[PDB]
Amino acid sequence: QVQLVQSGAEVKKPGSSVKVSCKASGGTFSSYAISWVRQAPGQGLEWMGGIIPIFGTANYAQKFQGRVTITADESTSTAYMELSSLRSEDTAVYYCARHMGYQLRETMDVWGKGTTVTVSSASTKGPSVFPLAPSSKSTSGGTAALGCLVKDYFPEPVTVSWNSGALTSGVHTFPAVLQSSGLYSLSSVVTVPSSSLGTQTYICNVNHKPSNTKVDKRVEP
Amino acid sequence: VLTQPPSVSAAPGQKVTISCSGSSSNIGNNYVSWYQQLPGTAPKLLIYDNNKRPSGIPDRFSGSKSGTSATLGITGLQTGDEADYYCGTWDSSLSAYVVFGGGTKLTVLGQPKAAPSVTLFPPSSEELQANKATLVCLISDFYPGAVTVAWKADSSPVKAGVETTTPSKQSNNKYAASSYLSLTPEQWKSHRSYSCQVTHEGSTVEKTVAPT
Repeated sequence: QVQLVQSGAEVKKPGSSVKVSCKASGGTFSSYAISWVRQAPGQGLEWMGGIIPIFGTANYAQKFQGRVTITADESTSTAYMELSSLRSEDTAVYYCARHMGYQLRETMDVWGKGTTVTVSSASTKGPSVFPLAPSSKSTSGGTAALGCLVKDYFPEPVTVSWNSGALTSGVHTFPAVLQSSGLYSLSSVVTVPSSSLGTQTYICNVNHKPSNTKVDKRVEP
Repeated sequence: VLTQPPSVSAAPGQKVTISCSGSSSNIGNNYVSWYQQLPGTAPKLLIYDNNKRPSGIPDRFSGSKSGTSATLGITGLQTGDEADYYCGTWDSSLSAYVVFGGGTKLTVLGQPKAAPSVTLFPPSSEELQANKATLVCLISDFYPGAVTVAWKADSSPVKAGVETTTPSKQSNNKYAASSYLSLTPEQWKSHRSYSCQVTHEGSTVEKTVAPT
């Protein structure tokens, strides 16, 4: 019945602070304890702290004390987590969770969908788009692979389509890599009939909303 | 500060158990919960109060506790049960906290084996004109979802400038990954060729490119 709605993704520089929210929609927080749990990429769950508004109490893990603050606004049924003095190591998804009662020792039966927080010294930057042209070395069995290299952008995410959405089958957009420079790159491929290469137009549409950049790039032999 | 096995592999229809070991101040003294985290999703409560199921959790999932340990049981394993499983409890120490296990990655090997399809792109002349060079190794349609990638300049291994993604599940339930080799235009032109070597279940597939 109740749903925990969290605020959107955040991107921050080292030394700044982030404040994430979690609204009890179609429900309340009044009778309950609320925890914040984070998960660094590829890592496990880590409890940061929790709040029990009905008892005017908040509890924190020693690892985060002095750095994390958890609060609640009962007029809006909204819990908040503020983490200060951010490091790149604070890059994680942050989950809000409601306990089955007003005790943090009770089980956590309701979870939010998570808020992504990225901490990086990098500045916002749109991508360069390079064509990955079809060739003999990318053609076999009568079909040819061609693509777009979406290079050196920050931050995530980037979306890619082909021919403005008209071309979907055979399209494969790969997850991004993170370079030592702090910038991401990804690639998107589409496999097409080799015989079509001289007559059909292939254009990748790259959208990087964090930098308000859109690129359309024709890919040709 | 709870201990779980980091990974378990099993087949559809098997029974699996995942153990969680703690101490007298957490598991020994408190109720254990188990959380399922399907890839790309938030944790979901599976078991609470040692052995109770929330509404909507199939009875294939069970839990038990004795002493300072707890166990999750899954019978009639399905491909849809592939997930990270976390035990969690309360630690009653004076500086109190919720404590989790490190998680058990449960892999359900439940699809046919599939060798990777590899495509290696050389740098575009557009990128060379920008005074950069990137080799792009795209790896798709493999199962199970693990590969290792190695790069060769001519015949020697190259490890600097390599970036490889984790595997990611495709729509067709096979896996995909990418590897990138960053070079200068001089390095690219000065070698006879470059190679991307993808190893999957001990079998190697290789692609090679060369300056124009």
